[PDB]
Amino acid sequence: IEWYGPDRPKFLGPFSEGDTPAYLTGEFPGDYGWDTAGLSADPETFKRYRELELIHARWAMLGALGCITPELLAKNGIPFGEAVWFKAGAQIFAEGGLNYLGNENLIHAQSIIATLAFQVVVMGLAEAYRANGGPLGEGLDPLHPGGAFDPLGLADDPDTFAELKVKEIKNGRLAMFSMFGFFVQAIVTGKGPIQNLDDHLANPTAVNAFAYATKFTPSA
Amino acid sequence: KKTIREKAGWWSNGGNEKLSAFYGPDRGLWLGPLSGTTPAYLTGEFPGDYGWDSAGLSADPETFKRYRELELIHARWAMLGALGCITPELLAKNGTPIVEPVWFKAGAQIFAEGGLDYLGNPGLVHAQSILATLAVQVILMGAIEGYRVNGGPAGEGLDKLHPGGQFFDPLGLAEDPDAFAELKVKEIKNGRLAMFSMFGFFVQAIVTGKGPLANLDEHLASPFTSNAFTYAQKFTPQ
Amino acid sequence: EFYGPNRAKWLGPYSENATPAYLTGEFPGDYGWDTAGLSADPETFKRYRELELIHARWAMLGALGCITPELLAKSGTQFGEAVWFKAGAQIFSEGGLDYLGNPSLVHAQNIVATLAVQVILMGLVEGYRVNGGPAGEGLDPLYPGESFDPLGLADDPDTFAELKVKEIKNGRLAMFSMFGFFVQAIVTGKGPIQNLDDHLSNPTVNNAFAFATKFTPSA
Ligand code: CHL
Ligand code: CHL
Ligand code: CHL
Ligand code: CLA
Ligand SMILES: CC1=C[C@H](O)CC(C)(C)[C@H]1/C=C/C(C)=C/C=C/C(C)=C/C=C/C=C(C)/C=C/C=C(C)/C=C/C1=C(C)C[C@H](O)CC1(C)C
Ligand SMILES: CC1=C[C@H](O)CC(C)(C)[C@H]1/C=C/C(C)=C/C=C/C(C)=C/C=C/C=C(C)/C=C/C=C(C)/C=C/C1=C(C)C[C@H](O)CC1(C)C
Repeated sequence: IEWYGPDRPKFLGPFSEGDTPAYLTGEFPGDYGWDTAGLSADPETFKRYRELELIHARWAMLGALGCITPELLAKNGIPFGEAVWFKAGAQIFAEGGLNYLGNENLIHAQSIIATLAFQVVVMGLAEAYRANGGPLGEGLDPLHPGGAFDPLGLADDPDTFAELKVKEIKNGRLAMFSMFGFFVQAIVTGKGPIQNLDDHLANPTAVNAFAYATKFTPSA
Repeated sequence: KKTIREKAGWWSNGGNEKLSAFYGPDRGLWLGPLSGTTPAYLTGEFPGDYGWDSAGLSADPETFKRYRELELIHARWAMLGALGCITPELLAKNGTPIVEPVWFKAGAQIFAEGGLDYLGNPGLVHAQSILATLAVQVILMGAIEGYRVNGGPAGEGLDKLHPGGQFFDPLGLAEDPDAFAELKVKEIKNGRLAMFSMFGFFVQAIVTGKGPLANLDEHLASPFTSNAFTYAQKFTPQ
Repeated sequence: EFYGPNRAKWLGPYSENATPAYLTGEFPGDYGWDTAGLSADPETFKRYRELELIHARWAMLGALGCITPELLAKSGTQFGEAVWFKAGAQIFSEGGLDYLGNPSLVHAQNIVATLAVQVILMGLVEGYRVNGGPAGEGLDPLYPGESFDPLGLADDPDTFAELKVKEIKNGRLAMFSMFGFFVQAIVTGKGPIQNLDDHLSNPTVNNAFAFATKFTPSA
């Protein structure tokens, strides 16, 4: 395994030698040679698309975590009102309000306007500092700053920094694909994805996705 | 100058202006005479060039050849779809006992009691499990679609869109240069027509919920009452 | 401001490096927002500028054509169906499509003939946009002039560029408003000035969060 250069692990393996793009060399992390749609021909579109991919990846990682750890954590102990992720916004409208750990003494969140207003105000300057400038650094790598973001300092040697970049982008593409799976298997079942996992593990042959295949057929 | 039998096109030997209307700058365009500025990269050397890149997505030539690949593959898939959507309904109106001949409900036939009878016959396919069907589909399609991009047992160094060797042109219609260049634009025009018609199949299945041949019969019976506008009130937001 | 390298940008004070190098301030409303890089190629930039201004003018025309029957329902003429997402059903009524509630003014019956006359006029006037015609011939396809400006407000080029950036800013606000009309028609089911009447009745409950629950699957 190399993850760079011309002999890299590619998305079709043996079927990837004639498909492989001429604009897609072995430079950037995660380049499996997959631009069959042709959307990275000029390098600044590829730069904005790599930035888009890494930001969507790093958001979908924490999105999958905030998806399954309420449901798993409610399965272990610590019961909630609406433990599933895609009813989790409805806990503001509850008579007891959204709570972080469910207990009544933490936050007492009854307002949706205050939370949304505060997070918009703080993330305006946060994502603006992400775009350019900021007190933690201005002219760094805009996708991989480091410095005031690395208390442990795992970007010391360029070899382990490069392999951390490729496992970052691979875990993030897995998280984006699985978050797409969370999105679609929420709406075809109406039930939680960990509860979908136990439903699949109870009956693998007939409680799979194909039981919900006749659901979306149009009426009349 | 020109006599009557040449204007009808009796003699297929002296036809050299046949590709002049589909290739080169003096070809037909998308808005006809109401399309003056053809995009300067769509020079007409490719089949299906009606000068239409209004959204400008195909200015770069690499993106343009990838979009040409996607267009021809989607064209052939939609051609096979629009032939394979109506023909169960055509054979059900024939009298062959297909039990759910509409295409948008044919996938649920494998969840029946007797499985998936192919032409309504247990002597045919009679597939029960959707799981082994999708498994052999993903194995066979992985092999075929991986052979497609970089060659394989049916041609290795051939063209990625038009191989035409001993396996993909076995009848040999594309031996001639001009006949191949004419049937290329014939192929992509039939494929764009079938892509438009498959989009029509999708929207017609969504908003009506009946068969496309049932939609054709309900438009042939009442054209002015049973148009697309009598189902325009079906997505009103209450 | 509004042109050149020292113009108004989309992040404002935090917009000195995120703006792309190919978005130089010569075209109207160049706030430097190409965060997906889709207009990096100049032909993509020109075609997307054409799509943006045409979508802009169609959106502002659609915004006024959607809200003015609502303001006239406030004013007092009832209408065949004031609600813009139920406005197409006037031609399906028994009395037909009366324009201002007047049965002797339009009284349209056939929706198929309305679509036929509509496509026969609109295909011609949309194909005339590309390569001139009776109005113009070979002008700027985004800013023709000389037949669609009977008053002719494009005299001074500084005021012409000012009106250009004013047009494209009103147009981005208009597509914003039409997207809002689209996604608050489907979640509420009431007209947009009627949603304004709800939000002015009680401002803290008649929000989008009153209807933020209705799109859960729930088996
Ligand atoms: C040699 C065999 C081989 C095959 C068959 C594949 C298969 C694939 N790999 Mg690959 N790989 C292979 C070798 C290898 N891969 C990888 C590592 C990777 C990675 C990291 C990735 C891939 C990805 C892909 C996909 C890219 C093409 C595509 O998008 O399909 C398009 C066609 C389909 C997806 C059809 C299959 C689905 C199904 C049959 C149809 C569904 C029908 C629905 C019912 C219709 C929907 C209903 C409507 C109403 C919405 C494809 C599925 C990419 C991927 O996972 O994308 C999802 C990807 O990110 N591979 C390695 C390690 C180096 C390989 C080693 O040899
Ligand atoms: C000179 C007159 C002339 C006109 C007006 C057109 C018109 C058109 N041709 Mg062209 N052609 C013309 C001459 C010629 N064409 C062709 C050969 C072709 C081909 C091969 C193709 C075209 C296509 C097109 C379309 C390209 C633009 C588009 O996609 O519009 C799209 C927008 C509209 C059509 C308007 C929207 C429809 C409706 C009126 C409004 C919406 C109504 C709904 C009720 C809205 C409700 C929906 C809600 C829910 C959202 C356009 C309709 C392409 C096509 O068919 O694309 C569809 C195409 O592939 N033409 C030749 C032979 C050389 C011509 C010779 O003179
Ligand atoms: C200094 C602070 C400052 C910041 C941080 C921004 C940044 C912004 N400006 Mg701005 N500007 C700022 C000052 C100025 N601007 C401008 C001129 C402009 C213009 C002309 C424009 C902007 C626009 C924008 C927006 C572009 C990014 C975006 O689309 O949001 C992306 C992030 C989100 C959408 C997150 C939304 C928040 C919330 C989480 C949503 C809730 C999520 C849902 C619940 C989930 C959905 C559920 C399911 C069902 C799908 C953003 C708010 C553009 C705009 O308005 O686009 C909309 C625009 O056209 N600015 C000027 C004049 C010089 C400024 C003065 O200083
Ligand atoms: C990689 C993350 C991941 C994981 C762990 C799961 C796991 C699961 N999904 Mg989710 N899903 C995913 C990704 C994932 N899916 C993605 C990317 C999509 C979008 C296409 C979906 C869409 C989806 C729907 C719509 C549904 C599920 C369901 C399920 C459950 C039953 C399995 C099933 O029906 O197959 C569905 C699997 C897919 C559609 C594709 C997933 C990709 C896999 C990893 C590749 C196939 C490998 C497989 C082991 C070999 C199959 C052999 C043969 C059948 C072809 C199971 C818990 C069902 C459920 O809730 O059960 C109760 C259900 O209704 N999933
Ligand atoms: C590569 C290629 C190649 C060639 O070119 C072709 C093509 C095809 C074009 C391409 C492809 C592409 C793709 C695949 C894409 C996809 C994407 C995705 C899916 C994403 C997701 C993505 C996803 C995502 C982000 C998600 C996210 C999420 C988040 C943040 C959040 C979450 C959450 C949480 C925490 C919790 C709570 O309670 C809820 C919520 C709120 C919900
Ligand atoms: C040109 C241009 C130009 C400018 O400038 C810009 C723009 C506008 C962007 C552009 C345009 C574009 C377009 C139009 C697109 C469209 C497409 C389509 C429609 C496709 C289809 C597509 C379609 C398709 C694929 C289809 C396919 C089909 C198939 C597979 C099959 C199916 C089937 C069958 C047999 C039946 C059974 O039972 C089942 C199934 C399975 C269901």
